[PDB]
Amino acid sequence: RMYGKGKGISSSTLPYKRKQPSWLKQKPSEIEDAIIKLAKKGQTPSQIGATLRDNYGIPQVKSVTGNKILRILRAQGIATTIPEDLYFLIKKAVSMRKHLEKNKKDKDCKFRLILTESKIHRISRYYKRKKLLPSNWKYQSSTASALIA
Amino acid sequence: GSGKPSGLRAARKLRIRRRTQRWADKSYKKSHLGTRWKSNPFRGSSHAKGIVVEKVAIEAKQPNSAYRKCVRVQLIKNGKKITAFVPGDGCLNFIDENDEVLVSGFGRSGHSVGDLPGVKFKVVKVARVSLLALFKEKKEKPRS
Amino acid sequence: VRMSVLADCLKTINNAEKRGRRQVLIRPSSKVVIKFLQYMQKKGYIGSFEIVDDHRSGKIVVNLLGRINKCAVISPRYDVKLDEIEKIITSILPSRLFGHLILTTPYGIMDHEEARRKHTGGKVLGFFF
RNA sequence: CUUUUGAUGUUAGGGUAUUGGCCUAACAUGGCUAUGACGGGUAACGGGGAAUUAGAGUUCGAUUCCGGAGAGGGAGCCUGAGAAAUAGCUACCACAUCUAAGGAAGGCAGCAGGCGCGUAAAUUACCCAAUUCUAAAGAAGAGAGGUAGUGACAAGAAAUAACAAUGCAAGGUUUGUAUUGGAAUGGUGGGAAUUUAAAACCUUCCCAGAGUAACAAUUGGAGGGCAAGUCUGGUGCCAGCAGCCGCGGUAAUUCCAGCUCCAAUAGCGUAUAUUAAAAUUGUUGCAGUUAAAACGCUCGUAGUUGAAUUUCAAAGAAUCAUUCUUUUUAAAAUCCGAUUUUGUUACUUUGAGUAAAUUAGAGUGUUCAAAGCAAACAGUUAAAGCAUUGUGUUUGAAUACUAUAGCAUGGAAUAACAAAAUUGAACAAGCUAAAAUUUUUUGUUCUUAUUUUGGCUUAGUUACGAUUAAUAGGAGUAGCUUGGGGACAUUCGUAUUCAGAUGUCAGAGGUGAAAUUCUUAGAUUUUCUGGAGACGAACAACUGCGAAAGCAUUUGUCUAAAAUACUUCCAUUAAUCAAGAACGAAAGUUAAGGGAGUGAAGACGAUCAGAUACCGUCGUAAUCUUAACCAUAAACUAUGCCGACUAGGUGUUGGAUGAAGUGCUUCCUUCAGUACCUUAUGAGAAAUCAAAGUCUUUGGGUUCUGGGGCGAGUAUUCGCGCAAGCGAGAAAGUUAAAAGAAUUGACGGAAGGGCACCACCAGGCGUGGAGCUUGCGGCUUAAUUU
RNA sequence: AAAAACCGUAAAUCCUAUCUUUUAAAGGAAGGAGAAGUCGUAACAAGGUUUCCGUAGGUGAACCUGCGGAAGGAUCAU
RNA sequence: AAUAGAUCCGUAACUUCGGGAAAAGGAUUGGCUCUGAGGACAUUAAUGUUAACUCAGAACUGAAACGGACAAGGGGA
Repeated sequence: RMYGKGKGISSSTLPYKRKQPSWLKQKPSEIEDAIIKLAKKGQTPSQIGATLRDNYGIPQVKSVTGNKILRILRAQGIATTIPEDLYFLIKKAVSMRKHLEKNKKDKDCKFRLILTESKIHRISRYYKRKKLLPSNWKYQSSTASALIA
Repeated sequence: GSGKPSGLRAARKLRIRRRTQRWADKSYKKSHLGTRWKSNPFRGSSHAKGIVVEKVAIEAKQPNSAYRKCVRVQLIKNGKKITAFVPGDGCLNFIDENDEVLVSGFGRSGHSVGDLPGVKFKVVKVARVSLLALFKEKKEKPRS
Repeated sequence: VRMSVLADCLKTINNAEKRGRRQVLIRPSSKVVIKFLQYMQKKGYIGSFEIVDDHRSGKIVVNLLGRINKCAVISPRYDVKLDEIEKIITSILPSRLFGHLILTTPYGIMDHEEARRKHTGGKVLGFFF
């Protein structure tokens, strides 16, 4: 674990079978169409896959179609400009900063905000090392409130 | 781990750490601090010639009981006052009050030796005549 | 952070052998550890090991003959010229009649003796005896 | 830091032998730096090398050779191919010589030599014979250089005897051993040959030339370390010895001596420095719970380190039963079923350049050796070889090393970097712009165009093109999930205390006793009402949460975290981290408020010899809130963080799974916490430790800290702070122990047992009260012997 | 040829400033060593008030007291 | 009495960090002849018209003098 203690090994492990499940007679074209429609209606790719698994019964979209969900989302050109994890980290930091402004005596919230912004800076450094985030992107803490677009 | 970097490209840290830590033991500090020239009366010399100022008896430590016969020497190099132990049994009266004497270390570098407190030097010859050759047997000539 | 998978593999094998458990599971397999294991096998220090391939950088189960008494890695992988092979083996190996110091060389992974016999010492990997 | 005063660069020039901020002018604002710039120190000329080395290493290198620099300190200059020359010049500073006083002249860090300084270092010698340089170049010069002198700097060889007989001892007529008594031989003196520039030295030959072979070996020791005396005298805590432990006060194995013995030996001590010893500097290779040492905690940049994955393999000849050698098997360009290259670097392999001396090392009997680089062979004087008659012959002066960087080079492993999709290709066809070829107008000369190829646009075709999804990480989603996580507001409770009221009447508090104190104005006590500040018991745990500090009345809001579950997403985004940053008990500081209880200070009362203390009464600051500081605690599990592995059991906290007592509850499995017990052919010095294990069978990654004790966390400087102080942090001097764990004993105003009239209890008899005898002390004792 | 001037190279002297090293000093305040000195009893036993830490105040001295910690405690425990 | 304006340079202890400070302490300054920099306005990337005194630099010059009179801090421990 990045901060604090506790290994916490809880996770999800994919099955050995890498192919589409045999019972699934569904077609990749409508799978991608549904993913596009659902993203248009507006959800982050993680929860897109979540509702796809829960309500459409199509686990491991990579098995049904030979690529990843963010990959098709980008290929359609509608993927958001800020990755999911960075966006959620920014949102959390904005919320706790807003809370701190009213309650500046919350030393614990100050500490957690420092940790969150450290995570934001590390993650953004990685994302801009990749070409998928503009080089001048910095995340100054002032305009982050409206940075959520 | 081991407490030290083991990287193939971590020589700088190991070298810096050794360089800093070498200042911890007494031996290296003593032998590489420039203060020793300023401190010791010999300025790093093994021996030194000086002028006897006066003779003095010095108490031994508590477990022992003796009046060691030392002398006080004004060195010629710097005019520093030192105390030098006169070896031998009856050699104290065989040195004069203003005679020139050659003195050396007492065998433990800058440390006191034996029950004698604070004496780091011993005379080896007076009036260019060896105390050994002058006391152990009069095989050399007496005092000039 | 696992850093070196080979170090963990060799430590696990050494511990299992000292326990005398005749069969040991090495979780993070790799081609380097596979080559090291089959060199140990060719020199006869272990039995027939078997790699189980999931889609997750699979595991290895190795049969122990209770016959190796110390296998270990050398970290960092110092680069060794052909000249000081004899300088390092008298420091590492218990004797020069047995024991093997494993090198990675431009012509593959091999021990000190055949590294001598075909020249071109390389980087050091580990040892076993 | 540098940058006015050239610092970095551009442009132009000047200058130089040439390039260049080398300099000038204009312009620009650059250049270096925690990978340590700029400074400071060096008792620092660099290297070849030296000492010590098992391997690493550590220390030294003024000094044979190479390179640099200088000629008392600076500067300037002439000649010259070459000098910023110094036994060339000019000037200044400091020294200093002669002078008739007007003026002249100087530079030993060249060879000798002198003074001075010092612990510390040689002859005012001879010669150009060798090596070599200069010249008008055999022939002259050369304090270069060589020779000798002084020379225990070092280094090598090597005398101070050997032998025979009795006597003695040992042994089945063999060894050692006090007498004799003849040989051998140097040291030494002399002559000579020789050597040499001359001489000297060596070598050799001839005369003399050893018995106490007086032709005599010393230095340091004899308690241990450490080889060798409890032998004899002297001294008697003195003298002295002793590196350390120690010896010395009448038996001194230790001092001072004699004898003897030991060690080394023409050498042996001493002092200082250095190396090994020292795995006590630890890369190999230390230690950090308690011995010195894990930052209070977390974040975090530099640094260090980083999951897996892309070509695997198959077949054949040769020693012993194996080992060893060879061939091909995808795709694209090259050759009419065949001809042949297919990232970069680290790293590794080979070479080339590797000055000698030194080093390793081959050869070579300098009489050996240190050496040196020579030499060896037939030959009372000639055979042989070759030359078509004479001419010696055979040789050796090897080889390796010469960074880590640079040059070239084979390379399959291990490491990095490159290319790789909200896209990027390749091929084919048509289209467009240039080139090659050809033809060609035409009087030293003007067109043009045609066909093939390198590039642009445009339909179609490719196996067209994206590695897992880490018991790594992050994000997400779900739970009538969890929790004393945090902040704000809010609620309650009791006690205490204040005020009022209430009833009663002698005390009440407090102590081991007491006192101070309150009390007939009614204290303490009973009951009720209102206020105030504090705190949040019992539940409450070897329980929970938090990075640590820390966090327990109710409710609400805000906020975060963790575990669990997941066929959700991303795909290496990570670990640890100097600098830096956030938080950081209590006390303390600042300012407002609060102010019940407790209470550093203080005042009393006691105790005691004293009591400024422990005890009691009171009591200021503080404690509480708000807003700022401070940044420290035994901030402690005295145990840094991440990862892997290694064993059973008992629990317990929070989830998830499956089943069964009664929609409800227990058991099973599992994850994650959290303790405990046992066990270790695991560790440790041990206490002990499931980590403090997987460590001489030593290397998973990383950060910090320590190097005998005292001095000392002191002094001084810097940063921070309002201050208190905090962080960084010496040295001189002093010292042989300090320290850790455990064993036995002893002791305890420690606990638990047991025994005893030299203890008590039931008790009695007594002594000490009186007088007297007697012993001791003491009192003046020729003596009241002791 | 003297001589002079001007740029330049620039010794040397002086002033000022800073830095480095050495050193005097009334007085003050430490540390170490020595001796049978004086005063007390702080610690080691529950050391006779358990010891120790940080902080603050006080006192002839060791030391005492307040607040918050630790056991390295005299408790591994209804 | 001593400078004293302005420009350039340099500036300590101490400190309440604001100062001390014009600390202290240096250099220059005239005239003349020049050089460079700093703006505004119209025509089809380019050409003309025109203003302010303000700085910087260089030659030359003089009985080495130039804030030439006036005006105008003495500093430090």
